[PDB]
Amino acid sequence: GGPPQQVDQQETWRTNFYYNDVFTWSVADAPGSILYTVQHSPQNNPFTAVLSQMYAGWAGGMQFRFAVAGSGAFGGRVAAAVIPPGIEIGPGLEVRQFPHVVIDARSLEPVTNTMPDLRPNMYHPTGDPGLVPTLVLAVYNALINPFGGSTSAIQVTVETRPSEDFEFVMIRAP
Amino acid sequence: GGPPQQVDQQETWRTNFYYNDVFTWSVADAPGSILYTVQHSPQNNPFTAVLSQMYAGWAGGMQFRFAVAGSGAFGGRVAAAVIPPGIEIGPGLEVRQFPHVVIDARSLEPVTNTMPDLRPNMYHPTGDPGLVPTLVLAVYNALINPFGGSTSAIQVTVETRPSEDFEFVMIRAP
Amino acid sequence: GGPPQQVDQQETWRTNFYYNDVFTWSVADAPGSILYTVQHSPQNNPFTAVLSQMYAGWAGGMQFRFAVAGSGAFGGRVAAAVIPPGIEIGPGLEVRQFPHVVIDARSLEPVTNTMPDLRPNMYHPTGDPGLVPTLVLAVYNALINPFGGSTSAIQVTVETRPSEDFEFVMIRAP
Amino acid sequence: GGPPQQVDQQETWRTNFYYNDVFTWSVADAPGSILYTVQHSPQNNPFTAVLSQMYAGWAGGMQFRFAVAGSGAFGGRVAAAVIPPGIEIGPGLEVRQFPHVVIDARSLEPVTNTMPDLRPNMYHPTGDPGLVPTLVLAVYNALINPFGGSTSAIQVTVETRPSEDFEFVMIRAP
Amino acid sequence: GGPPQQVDQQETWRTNFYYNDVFTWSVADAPGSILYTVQHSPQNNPFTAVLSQMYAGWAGGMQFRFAVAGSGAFGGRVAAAVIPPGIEIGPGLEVRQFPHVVIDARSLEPVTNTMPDLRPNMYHPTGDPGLVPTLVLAVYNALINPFGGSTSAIQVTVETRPSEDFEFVMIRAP
Repeated sequence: GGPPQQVDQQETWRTNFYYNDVFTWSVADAPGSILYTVQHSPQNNPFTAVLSQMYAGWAGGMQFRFAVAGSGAFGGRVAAAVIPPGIEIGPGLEVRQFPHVVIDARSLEPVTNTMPDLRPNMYHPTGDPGLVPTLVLAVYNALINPFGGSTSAIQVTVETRPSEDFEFVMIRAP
Repeated sequence: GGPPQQVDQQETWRTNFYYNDVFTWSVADAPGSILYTVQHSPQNNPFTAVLSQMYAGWAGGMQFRFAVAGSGAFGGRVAAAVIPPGIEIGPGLEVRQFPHVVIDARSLEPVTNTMPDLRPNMYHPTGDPGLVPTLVLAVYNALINPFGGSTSAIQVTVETRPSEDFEFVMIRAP
Repeated sequence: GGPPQQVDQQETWRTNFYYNDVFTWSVADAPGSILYTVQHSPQNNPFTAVLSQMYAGWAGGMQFRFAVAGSGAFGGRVAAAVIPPGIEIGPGLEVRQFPHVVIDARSLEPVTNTMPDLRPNMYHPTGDPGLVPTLVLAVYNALINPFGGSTSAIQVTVETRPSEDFEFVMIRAP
Repeated sequence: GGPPQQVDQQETWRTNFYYNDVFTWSVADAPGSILYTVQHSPQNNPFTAVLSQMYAGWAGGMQFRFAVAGSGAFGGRVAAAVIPPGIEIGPGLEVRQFPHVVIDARSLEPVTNTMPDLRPNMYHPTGDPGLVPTLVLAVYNALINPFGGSTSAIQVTVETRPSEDFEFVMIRAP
Repeated sequence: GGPPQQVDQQETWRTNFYYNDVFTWSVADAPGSILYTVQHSPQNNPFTAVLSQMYAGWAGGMQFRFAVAGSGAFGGRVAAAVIPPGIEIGPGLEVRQFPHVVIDARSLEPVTNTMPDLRPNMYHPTGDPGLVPTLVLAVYNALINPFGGSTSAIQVTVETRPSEDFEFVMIRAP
């Protein structure tokens, strides 16, 4: 591999969180189900996406932040774990024994989970990255609404940020 | 330009927040809509407004503070970003990839956003300021009321303050 | 004037808050109305009242503390400002551009506002104090109850305390 | 009272003289008469006037400068004294035994008289200032024109400036 | 912008005053009228004019000197202020509250007024300078001739000099 090419962190991007995706959390979800399966790719942050268009190859982790738009009178948690590569993702993947964080439905402050680059190589090529970690937001205790009515489908907004070790390795035609 | 003319910060004004405007947040708002579009002008703080009557020309940023008058059983967030000048403001302006802050509906403490003076020049003339930043309070996750009733139109009060770099440059007839 | 005569602060009184008055906050209040207009007098703390019976003349500020007995599912704020003497108090007194504090309806911790002695003289005589500041608790965003029912008239309890600069000047017949 | 709120003198205003009033000096004036009776108020300098609109209460003196638009072939002087408050102003007020300055009719350079804040209190309220000094420009030796003709009514222009101790004490609605 | 290109002041030009314009002062002028409205341009000093032919772009102020050719038996003053750009120049422009200097009709020594470069940019282009200050010589107390006769139209000669901060930025075809 080559030298790092996104050094000098203080550059707005990689120091601030930007929107990645939004997923809905339902009351009728079974408490072991899987929502928001995402893969370690540079197509999560848009500035990271356009510099991955610029560069050939990337390395380093990505910092994920979850903001829940739910009322204070809600219950149930979400479990977020960084699944190792090589482990099959699907039904029966029990998430709660991985190193995980707990995200409340009535959480005022956003919960941040660091997703490192668990890779056998130095870098992931842009055309074919190879073995990459997977971030899984499995439910930990289902949503409970003690009211009854139309409000049963609150949603969580995922915010993303490159970490301190994220950097591109080789430049190419943008 | 000339020297700064509102040095020695500790002067009550510019160290305390004062009311600027109030806007309403509705349940039926689409979650990408725009509320409270404001422009970087000295006609936001009243003491700043009367010294802009006193002086000719101004420079430096302004500190914005938002206080949400909503119940603890509300959901949904607000996104506040400082839009650069030169960028058109309207429908389709996607705010969530700008450097932004997240304001909860059930936030106990007020959320403060610093709006810097992004200017090509040294100062903005009072008659014609030129290129100025724009503060946009776009919605991030719509309001959800799990009750049903007359309460669907809570409102947010904007408080304003000159920053540490705000200062007037030239004096004129007040 | 004479020397200070309530030095050595650590004396229980002036270091602890004691009850002064209680006022009600209604849902149907207009959001610019005025509740709890109080005047800078020693007849706010009872120990201060009986030493004002003891002494002739007083100086120094008073520390005001507000405890709101409201539910966590309430909205709306209260604005507390120390109005300067010489300024007329009534309808149309816009409070939000004075140096103020914001008190939530669902505030867990009491909000404390320091009310200084803004006086032209050294001391205020007990018989006629002269120009004194006025503490005004104007509403900032009206009360919103998303339930509907009998609960619309929550109340706030004012607690008072002499400040660090409060002291009596001359002794007389108690 | 409160802290000073117009510290850091070097601010153009209070370091430069600005026009206040103009009064005429006639040949036929009796040599003990009184022209230009002014009172110690912030409505003498316009920047001081608009910050007195901004603030509530003021303290400190004001620096007065007189520029006489008279020929070099004129005679007679003007006497400028700062009359203490409590002293009645009218006919019979003999000015020449107060601490005074002498202003010539043919004076090339402007004559500056410092008018201090002779006050019993800490500050003067904006609505009612109380006891204030009075600047009286009494004549010392009447105008003599050795020519004879239409030129007998030369005029003096008063210029004003806040002094080093002038400062506002409390802020209010501008 | 580029580096300064008229450094090393001691070069005769910019250290000595040279003639710019001459204007007449009449007895029948109203005492608020405007004479000699000039604009901040390099076409005021002739050496500055030919190096502005040499160079492309300029910055820095200009030092203005006024020599009045009037008798010692004349009265009335002239007021010279540097009007900020953005302020409209015409009838009703009250000059006496700008930072100004007072020029006597019988002044032996010339009165010098420094006219700084109040600009939003780094430099003024030669083809289009943009926002520039304006020097206005408004009358302060009208001319009075106590004689009566043909002498009522004395004139003032303006002398100009580049200041210490005046310098050109970019060279072009002279």
